[PDB]
Amino acid sequence: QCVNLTTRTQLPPAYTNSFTRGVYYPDKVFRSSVLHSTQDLFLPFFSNVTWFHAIHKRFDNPVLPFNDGVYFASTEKSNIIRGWIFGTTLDSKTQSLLIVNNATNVVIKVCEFQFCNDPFLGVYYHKNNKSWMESEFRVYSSANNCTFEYVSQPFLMDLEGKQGNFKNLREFVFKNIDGYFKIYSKHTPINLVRDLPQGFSALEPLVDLPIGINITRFQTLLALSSSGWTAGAAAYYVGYLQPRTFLLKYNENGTITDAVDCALDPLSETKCTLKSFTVEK
Amino acid sequence: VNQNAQALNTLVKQLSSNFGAISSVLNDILSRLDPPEAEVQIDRLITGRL
Amino acid sequence: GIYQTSNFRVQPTESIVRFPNITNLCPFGEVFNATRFASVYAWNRKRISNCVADYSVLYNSASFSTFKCYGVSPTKLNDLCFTNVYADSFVIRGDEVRQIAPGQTGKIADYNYKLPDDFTGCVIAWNSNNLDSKVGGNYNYLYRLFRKSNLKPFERDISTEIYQAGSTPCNGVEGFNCYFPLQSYGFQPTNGVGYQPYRVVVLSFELLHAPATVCGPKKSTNLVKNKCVNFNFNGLTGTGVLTESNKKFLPFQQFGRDIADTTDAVRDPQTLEILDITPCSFGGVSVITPGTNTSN
Ligand SMILES: *[C@@H]1O[C@H](CO)[C@@H](O)[C@H](O)[C@H]1NC(C)=O
Repeated sequence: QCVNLTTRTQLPPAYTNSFTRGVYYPDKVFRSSVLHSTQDLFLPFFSNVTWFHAIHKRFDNPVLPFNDGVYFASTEKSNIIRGWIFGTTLDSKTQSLLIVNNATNVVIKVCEFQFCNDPFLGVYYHKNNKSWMESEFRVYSSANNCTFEYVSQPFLMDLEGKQGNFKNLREFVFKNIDGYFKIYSKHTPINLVRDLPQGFSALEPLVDLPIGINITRFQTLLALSSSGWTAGAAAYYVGYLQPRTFLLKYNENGTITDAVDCALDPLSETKCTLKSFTVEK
Repeated sequence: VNQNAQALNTLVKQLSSNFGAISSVLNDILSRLDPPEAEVQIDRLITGRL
Repeated sequence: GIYQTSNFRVQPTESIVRFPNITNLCPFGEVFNATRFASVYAWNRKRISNCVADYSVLYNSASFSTFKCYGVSPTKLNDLCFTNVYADSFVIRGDEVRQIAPGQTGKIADYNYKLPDDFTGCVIAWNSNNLDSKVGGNYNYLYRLFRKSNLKPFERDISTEIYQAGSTPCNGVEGFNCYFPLQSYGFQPTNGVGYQPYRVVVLSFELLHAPATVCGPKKSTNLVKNKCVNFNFNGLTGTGVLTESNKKFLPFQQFGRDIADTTDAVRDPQTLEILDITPCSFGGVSVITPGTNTSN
């Protein structure tokens, strides 16, 4: 089961600026009140992030690459973003990873899946019972051989909410190195309308998995007879990581408070070679 | 004042280099290898620090 | 005058050991006593974690024709703790085991199974002629001959692709010098030594850089504070004075390091609390004397 939904507007890609977002904790070693120079895969400052949006109309879930990492972000209401596929063929000859934060569970699977063109989950709408209920799980039709598996504890997330401006700000960083899949994440409330917030905040690690698959493509699974539907107001942003040295500042609490992108321009480079955040004439 | 502090600082940081050994911590070389092989490693550490 | 002489140092009083709560043993039987080993070009990999290993019984057995370790000593494994362990199993000819060590080249090292140069692990092999080699010859053990180029450590390729050692491209299945790269061994019992089938297992455990899961059997003692003691936290050895701390380790953190790369805080592996580490006292010793011509 899955349907080809097509009723929606067509638009060109939109680009935006990633001011100072996408910095995380590179290791599990405590450090406090110190400046430490670290080399790793970060999202460069003042970079060009792609913008996709599902509003009222607009529903675009295209195949996007996965090269050397991904900084995903979502400004959202009503918990519409829920799922992620990852794979290299997506077509039944190689294993693929699935993450689903569905209404009841948090499911993680590494299976020999077979998806179709328009995989998605969907909840009906306010049919006089004061609740939106999951009725749509048309993602895959075949599952042959699946090694890892995990179902977390059961729960129930919200499926309602009406406001003109989003307040849910989710950041995620996804990495796949040494056959290990690493997920860093962070939640924040902000008063934003249609763009990316301006500020600074670090991403605590959330998960490691010893998966060991080869990923080159991914695709979001968004929340919605065969056509005609309503979109939750939501925008989501994509950027790509690169190998770039940083200079990180830990305060008394060992809390990363500032970073210097050490090849952005000459002034930043001199700050690195002196190991300070202030330079004198 | 500054010059003295700086010199002393770099002296302290040179304790975290390998100089070609397997590790910069002496107790990991002792608690991982047996003597006849641990000597070949401890020797590089000694040369660098001296 | 006043002359400087030997230094002094407070000496440790006693020793401490803290280890996790692991009870179940490791599935070594599932590896060394398996019915069936895969071919070299499709070697099998099993992941061992969350148990209490005992490498002594492996080392004390005489069944093993070669038991060589490359980054550790086989005696010490029993008091080291690891984050994860890997077991690679396959079967090879009796004389190619020499090529499996790190850094060398040859047929296998170039086409089938490459070990990194900074390898830390142990290689085990023993001849299993009678168990799998038969008078007819269990010829499903087949290895690759020709490849596009050398493959990097811990790589693997499974394919039916045909190779063209010749200059001209070759299509279909076969042709002139169009070779099927896989070739079967000549394993049968009356064959002499050096062509017998040997079984090989490789352990590629990791070291002392993350929360550990596999420890040896060392039982934990109590905890003592405010005294020079010798501590051993999950293979982290040292000497000093333990203390109650105020540093607020976040849940994913486990250590605290110094500018000279020395741990100065730690988290107890059983009761999850944060302890400061401070080294014992030291200093010089000066002797003040009038001349010996005046008094002693
Ligand atoms: C470890 O075992 C001891 C019993 O010896 C128990 O008191 C303690 O709570 C256990 N800790 C964990 C983390 O299981």
